[PDB]
Amino acid sequence: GLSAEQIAVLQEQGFELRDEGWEFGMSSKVLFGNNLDRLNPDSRNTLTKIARALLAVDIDKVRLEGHTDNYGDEGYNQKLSERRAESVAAVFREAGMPAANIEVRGLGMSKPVADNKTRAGRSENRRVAIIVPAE
Amino acid sequence: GLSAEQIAVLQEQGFELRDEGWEFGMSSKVLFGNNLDRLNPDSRNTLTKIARALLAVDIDKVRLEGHTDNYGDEGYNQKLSERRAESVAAVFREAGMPAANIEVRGLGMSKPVADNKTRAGRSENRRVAIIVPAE
Repeated sequence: GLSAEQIAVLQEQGFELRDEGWEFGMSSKVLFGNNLDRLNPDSRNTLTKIARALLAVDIDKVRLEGHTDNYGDEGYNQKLSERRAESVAAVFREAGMPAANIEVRGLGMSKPVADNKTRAGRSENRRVAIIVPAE
Repeated sequence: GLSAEQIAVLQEQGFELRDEGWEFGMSSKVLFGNNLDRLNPDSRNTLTKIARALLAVDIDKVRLEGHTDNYGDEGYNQKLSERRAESVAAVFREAGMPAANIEVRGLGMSKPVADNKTRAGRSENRRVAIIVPAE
């Protein structure tokens, strides 16, 4: 049961509603640049800001999901996606979100959002979803 | 898109976000009893309240979609399902939603949410759905 005031904050922070709840997806290019799992300093501050905004209205559970394109080793992409999700998780922990309320998954190339047949598609598949689970 | 106060009312009213938008399904047995497209008075009562709740927060455009199971003449089931969706549009007009803002479709047997092999599945397929369009 999310209040209208909580929904307002999620909307202002850029979340959109999906099957699993309120989701804010950011591409890996925005989040990490040419880094591996170290966030761009700017992206990290941005994420700390989102985290504090949710917590201010007692939104204090998040699920963090990492994705890669299909290009490359499945196993490597899998670990990378997970480490990338964990980088975002750590920002939410330091921002004051309980470790038990934070869930981190690496989904590798399993859950595309765009077509791996094009270089532009693949780029969109490399991403981390911030989800606030709600039914 | 919809506001936080609107989303909250939809959720309260039992609507769920689906791929075509916010959807609230009602079984044809509850709506029509043994009638054809005549609503039974209790269901009329129930529908007026939903309309008013939506109307109270400027949700004044809906799509109403009637469905049947796969039993019987397909041509007849289309017509029955459209007529049933129309009975619901009339309640919504009378509650004050502009006629031009109501979209009626009879989908007959073509959009099942369950399996028609069993009586249980067939009864769930027999429904009218209220849709508030969305992103």
